[PDB]
Amino acid sequence: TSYTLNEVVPLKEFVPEWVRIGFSATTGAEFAAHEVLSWYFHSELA
Amino acid sequence: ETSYTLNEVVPLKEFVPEWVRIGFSATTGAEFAAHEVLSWYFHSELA
Amino acid sequence: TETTSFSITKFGPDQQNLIFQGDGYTTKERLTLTKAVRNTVGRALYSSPIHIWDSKTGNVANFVTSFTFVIDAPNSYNVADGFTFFIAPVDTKPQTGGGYLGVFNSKDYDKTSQTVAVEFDTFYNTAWDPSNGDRHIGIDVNSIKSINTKSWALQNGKEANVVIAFNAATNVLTVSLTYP
Amino acid sequence: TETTSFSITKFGPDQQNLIFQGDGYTTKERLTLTKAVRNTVGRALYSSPIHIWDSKTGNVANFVTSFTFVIDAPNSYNVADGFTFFIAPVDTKPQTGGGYLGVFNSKDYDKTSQTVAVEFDTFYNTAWDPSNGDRHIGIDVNSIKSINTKSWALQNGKEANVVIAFNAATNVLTVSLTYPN
Ligand SMILES: [Ca+2]
Ligand SMILES: [Ca+2]
Ligand SMILES: [Mn+2]
Ligand SMILES: [Mn+2]
Repeated sequence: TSYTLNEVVPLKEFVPEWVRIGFSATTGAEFAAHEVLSWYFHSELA
Repeated sequence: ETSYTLNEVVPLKEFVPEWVRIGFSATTGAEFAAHEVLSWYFHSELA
Repeated sequence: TETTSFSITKFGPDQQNLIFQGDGYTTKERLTLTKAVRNTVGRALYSSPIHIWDSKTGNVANFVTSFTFVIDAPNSYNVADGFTFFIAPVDTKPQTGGGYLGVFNSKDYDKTSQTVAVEFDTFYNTAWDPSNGDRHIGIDVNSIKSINTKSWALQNGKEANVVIAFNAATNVLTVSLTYP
Repeated sequence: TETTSFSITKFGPDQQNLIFQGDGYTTKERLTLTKAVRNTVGRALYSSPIHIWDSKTGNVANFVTSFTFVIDAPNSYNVADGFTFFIAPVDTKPQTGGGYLGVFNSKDYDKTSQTVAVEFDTFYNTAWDPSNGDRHIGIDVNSIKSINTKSWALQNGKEANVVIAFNAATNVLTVSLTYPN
């Protein structure tokens, strides 16, 4: 099954020149295990 | 053209930890020189 | 040109190129952000800062990341709170838990946050989430109130393949989620 | 499977993905390890740890690094001590300066060193260097005495391009430096 979402987000405006990237998960009164099984990343700044 | 080449069998796992940091080092003494790097690319792949 | 790339196909026991925060750890080939335990937070960051834009030149990076993740709740109705992929300042620490997913602190715009996150939110928080009350994908910039959402139906325990890409030429962030 | 890759074609004034030790800094788009000044050391490390082998499987990584560097000396004769690309533990700190190149402390094998380096050595140290006295490229494992060396004629102020490659299938470490023209 597939889900797609698209938005113009001008990153220069909101984030610093240097960033760290990652994953976050939380539980509350109700809960679930949240796991990542593989991760690929690539960026290119001209 | 001029090219200098060197090959050696070095069993890395006998010598370095599983996890490593890579880098450059340069020194001067009584005689000296500037040591500069203009570009750097690195790629590793552990099966 | 500055480029940074990596791939981790299976997470090992001492995944030293990752920084862990909260309860985040690696167990059995997997990065587990959260255990099926109440009221916790877990985050994991890539070790290197990545240069996402440059003020001299005004250039912004193109990037793509893909990951497959699993959410495993005790059943399909009692599920909370969600999971994020985020881009924050280099010194980012966990923010508010629960409904704020460990990445934000309010529904009002906070320029100081400097965090953009793509959320996979499994709990309807009446104060800011879609009125339909459905589970959803959202794009968040400096707030837990998403700028745009898509309803998503959670498949409990199944692996979901996600791709997020940013194109600097048009500034469109695209997120795609597929349960194969 | 784990891969780590990066490229820096122009270094900027706040290269946050490098760790600088000693005098290392970035200037006019270049990574400067030492200025032409006496008795100093400069090092720079990529900030992420890299998984080079695995004890559970015994697999070792394949890797390639390439870089262009410049040695710029006051003249062709008075040049010391040299330059290294190295592979060390994650917590590596500068070791002895001078002819030890900021990376080793001895001419004898030192198992606690855990570093291999490829040196571009511009100063003959009678104690361990190839007796011919020539400048040379060497492969160093846990010692400043190279297991293997090749004479290299330094072209002062000129760009050298090097490729270091490790093939996990043969455990061959290959080093190539080329001067244009
Ligand atoms: Ca929510
Ligand atoms: Ca020497
Ligand atoms: Mn939401
Ligand atoms: Mn030597």
